[PDB]
Amino acid sequence: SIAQARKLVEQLKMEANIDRIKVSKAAADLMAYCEAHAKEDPLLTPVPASENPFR
Amino acid sequence: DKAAAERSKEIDKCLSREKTYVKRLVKILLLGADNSGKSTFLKQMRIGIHEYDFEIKNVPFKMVDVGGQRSERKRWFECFDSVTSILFLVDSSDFNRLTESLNDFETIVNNRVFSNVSIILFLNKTDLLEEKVQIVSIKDYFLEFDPHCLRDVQKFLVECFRNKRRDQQKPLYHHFTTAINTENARLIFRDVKDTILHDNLKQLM
Amino acid sequence: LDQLRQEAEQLKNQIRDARKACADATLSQITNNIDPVGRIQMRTRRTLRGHLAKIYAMHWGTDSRLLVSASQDGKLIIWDSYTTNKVHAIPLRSSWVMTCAYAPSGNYVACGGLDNICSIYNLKTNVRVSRELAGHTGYLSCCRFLDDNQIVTSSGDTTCALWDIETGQQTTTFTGHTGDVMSLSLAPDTRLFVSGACDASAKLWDVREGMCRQTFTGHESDINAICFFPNGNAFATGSDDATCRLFDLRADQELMTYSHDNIICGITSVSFSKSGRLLLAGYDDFNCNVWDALKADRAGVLAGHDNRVSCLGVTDDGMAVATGSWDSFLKIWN
Amino acid sequence: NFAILMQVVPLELARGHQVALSSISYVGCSLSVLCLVATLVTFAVLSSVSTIRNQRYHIHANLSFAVLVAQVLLLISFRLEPGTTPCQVMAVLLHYFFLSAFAWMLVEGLHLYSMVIKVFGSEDSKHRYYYGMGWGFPLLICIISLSFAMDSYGTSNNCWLSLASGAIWAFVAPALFVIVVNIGILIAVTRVISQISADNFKLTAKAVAVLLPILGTSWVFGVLAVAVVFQYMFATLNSLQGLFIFLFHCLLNSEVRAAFKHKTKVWSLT
Repeated sequence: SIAQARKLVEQLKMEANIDRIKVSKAAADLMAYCEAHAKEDPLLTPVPASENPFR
Repeated sequence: DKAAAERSKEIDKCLSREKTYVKRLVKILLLGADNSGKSTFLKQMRIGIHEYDFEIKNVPFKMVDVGGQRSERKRWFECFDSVTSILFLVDSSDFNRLTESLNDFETIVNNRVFSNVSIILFLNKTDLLEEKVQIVSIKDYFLEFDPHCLRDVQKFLVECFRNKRRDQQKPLYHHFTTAINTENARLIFRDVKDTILHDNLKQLM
Repeated sequence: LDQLRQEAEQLKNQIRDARKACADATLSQITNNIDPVGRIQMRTRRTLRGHLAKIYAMHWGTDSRLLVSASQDGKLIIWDSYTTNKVHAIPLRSSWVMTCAYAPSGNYVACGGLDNICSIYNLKTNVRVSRELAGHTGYLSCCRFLDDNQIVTSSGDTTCALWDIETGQQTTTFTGHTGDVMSLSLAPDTRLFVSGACDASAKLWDVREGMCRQTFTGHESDINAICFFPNGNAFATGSDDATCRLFDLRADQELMTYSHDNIICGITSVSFSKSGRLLLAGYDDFNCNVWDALKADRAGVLAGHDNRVSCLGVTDDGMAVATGSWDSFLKIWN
Repeated sequence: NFAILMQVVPLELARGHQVALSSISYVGCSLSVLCLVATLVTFAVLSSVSTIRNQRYHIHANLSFAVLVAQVLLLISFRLEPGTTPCQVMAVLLHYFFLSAFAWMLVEGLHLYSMVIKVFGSEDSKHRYYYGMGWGFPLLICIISLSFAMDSYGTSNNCWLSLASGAIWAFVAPALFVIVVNIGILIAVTRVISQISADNFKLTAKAVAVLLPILGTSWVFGVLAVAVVFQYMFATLNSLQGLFIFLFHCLLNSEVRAAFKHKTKVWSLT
């Protein structure tokens, strides 16, 4: 299984240089997506019965 | 506008039509080994998972057979949690292969998934060991075990498999049968009938 | 070999510190004053029936109206959620199906199970098999239509593979997810997909290639389901440790772990809401707990199933959530 | 008193003791109504689960409702002026509902058979006959009973059919047929459950006891007055039937309790 052993280190090396941005920056990015589409959520804000197909 | 409702009514018939068959269908899981002579056993029923649908005494059955496809993943076992019994075959004469059969029994009967199911233990090759009895002492291998009497030897194998079960929601059965016995299907019918009787009795009382 | 085995360990230690190096603050810290999610008092607005046995798979369609479902009866039922009619009932060559999928175009439905072959049924012509795939070593656990021409699958052989109806052969197989891959999901931008296995970890894969790029881990048990955030930047893995959690690509680490003290049953299916605020998650306690994705609030309960809930889905329109349980029922919640 | 239902020999009873049988019949039949009221609602409210919705619980509910109305319909039949037209108006309904009450006992009896001695196929739906003989057969007899001797209704001491032209047989004879079969089913059932009661013995006593309210084997003592000692046994065995259905199939059954504990979870978590 030398090849397999070669594979794991190789894979580890591939991810050994993973580019990354600030965790808070990525975490803050999730805030913007949630806030932007909050008004258009048919499931978070109760749906107006005039157009809800399940009302 | 109307074919949509029409399709539902036609479809709901077949689903309802199949309900009586499925609700009355009996599913039996078959587990064993190559030495167990499944092919020899299955032909008697006729007169990688394979489906064998048969019927004796105006009742259907289902010999679902996991052909050595036994898996360890838990989600594999709920694919067979609908069965009502497990038919278990071991080669009685294969004395040297009893150690692995003992270990095999633990995994299935003691898994919390296959709980609430009965176990129909079978010991095929009931005439092959006849000669071995009084000739080759099972006590030579199973030191925990007179060694030359069939009845003591015949009943020792059951005590090993029966005691190998952990803590008894459903009863365990045993039947020593040949690979060509005509009473094989009858024995299952008596065992499965008793299995559902206990389930109904719970409900009833 | 001995030197290589020891050398492989020290690479991960730096990579382990890479998450620490890039870490800034806990998502909880990041989100402390965020508006409360509020009590979502969702109720049942539909209750489909007609399944002979317990449900294991259900998947919506891109048309927001039709949904497919598979059960141990050996049948696939296609439902109209709006009107609660049955369109098609699909008999199967086998009778042990463990996953189902719906084509965004709507002309095909994938189904697979303990049989090594997952069938690609043709829906536009009742219904026949367009192609039965070559097969894997084990059982198919989750099937998804990457497009109308490409199919991605997860089997019991730690193997995932992109497929092709045109050639009838797996174009680019994927290997490396030790254990048994049971879950699979696709990104809204159709160029990435991940999977979860019994190795208590999830791996990120790129479709155009055949080698994984990221490996999220930490689960205390096998991952049963997974789904992506509305954007291609987050995950939600539900394992048997009774703890779903959120993941991030650039962070390459977990953000918050969703668990509750009385919750010990485990998770079977998981899906987000369209706005990404809610993490709809089924549970083996015959319940469906909704959570604030942005936060960790365990707010929003959805009960009404007699037996275990195993499959869950949220319409692309985002209007309603669907749950299928072992009770042989499937009721839409909005 | 409730004991008039099975009377076939016009025996006199001590007016001092007449209240004693009537008092037990009053309280016995009154509780059997109210105690059955909880049974009907608790089956409907708990119908949200599979352990309740079944081919059998239709038998228990229908039997419960049939006895529910028949019992409460009997209280107003006592005080109502004997011999009048309203007495003849509503005493047909007692004959039909009790015959329907007994028909559901046989349906319950015929279902005990298919689950215990004919175990295979005990789950196949057979509502087309259970509803049929449950109500249609009592209707068939009553039309013949009314056409043969409509005058038989009332025209006697009390609104219950008089035991003169055999009118009493219209209900007593079918009641005996239901009793005989349920006794026959009970014996075979007891034989097959006692065999599984070997050394591992109060289980076999509980098995028969829970089957008494649903097989109607307690109505044997009614016809035995031919003497007065059995009349007392008939005024407390079946008079309080509704109490027995509650305490053995509605408040003590494991399935109804498990359904209840499930519904307390969903209601609380909502």
